[PDB]
Amino acid sequence: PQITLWKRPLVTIKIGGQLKEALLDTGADDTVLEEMNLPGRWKPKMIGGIGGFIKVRQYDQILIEICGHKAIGTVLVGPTPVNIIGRNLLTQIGCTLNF
Amino acid sequence: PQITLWKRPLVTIKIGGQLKEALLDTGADDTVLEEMNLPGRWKPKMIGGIGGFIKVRQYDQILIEICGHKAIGTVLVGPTPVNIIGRNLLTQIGCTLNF
Ligand SMILES: CCC(CC)CN(C[C@@H](O)[C@H](Cc1ccccc1)NC(=O)O[C@H]1CO[C@H]2OCC[C@H]21)S(=O)(=O)c1ccc([C@H](C)O)cc1
Repeated sequence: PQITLWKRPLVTIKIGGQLKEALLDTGADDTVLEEMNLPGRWKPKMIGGIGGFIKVRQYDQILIEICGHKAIGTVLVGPTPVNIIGRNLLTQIGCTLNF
Repeated sequence: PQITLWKRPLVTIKIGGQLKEALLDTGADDTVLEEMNLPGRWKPKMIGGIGGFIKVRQYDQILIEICGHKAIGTVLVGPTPVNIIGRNLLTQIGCTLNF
């Protein structure tokens, strides 16, 4: 679809078999989700945001569906204030900005 | 133009008579700029993201030009690591997400 920006660009995602709400975030390199259980192995990693750096769990090659578009990529799990879909997955679903 | 998301969506802006590079950030409600000594009234604010909060100064009715498109609105100024164009100004320049 075409998504205007007068409201937050929230979408329903499917991951680990559960539905969630997440923000399409072109200012995020990476996809970061609030604390949750995910199957598979993970490695500890750090990521930085506007306020500093946090510890996250890095899950690689995770299946995630975003508005019915499929992506398979890295999902970071940790104390983000909001579930965000970053460019690593936005590129997989063909997302561009246009003006 | 059409901006793909393989790399950060960085564009040149003009604000307070200065040129800067900034992120077109659909994940930001409002616009946050690197510390700069703008004239006029302001009010202090705290804004939060990954890693916590930073203190900013909120200026209202600021003119920013984004890739030749003029916009005027609220800008927050403080120690952000990157200039961030948020939805308050992205709407004004006709910017949409498309996939
Ligand atoms: C989860 C945060 C979202 C949702 C609440 C909001 N943020 C925008 C988001 O796009 C940031 C933009 C950013 C910040 C620092 C360095 C680079 C890019 N990206 C980001 O944290 O991405 C992480 C993930 O991937 C990694 O790449 C980049 C850094 C890593 S914000 O900046 O905190 C913010 C908060 C309040 C306002 C006003 C008050 O509305 C305006 C902007």
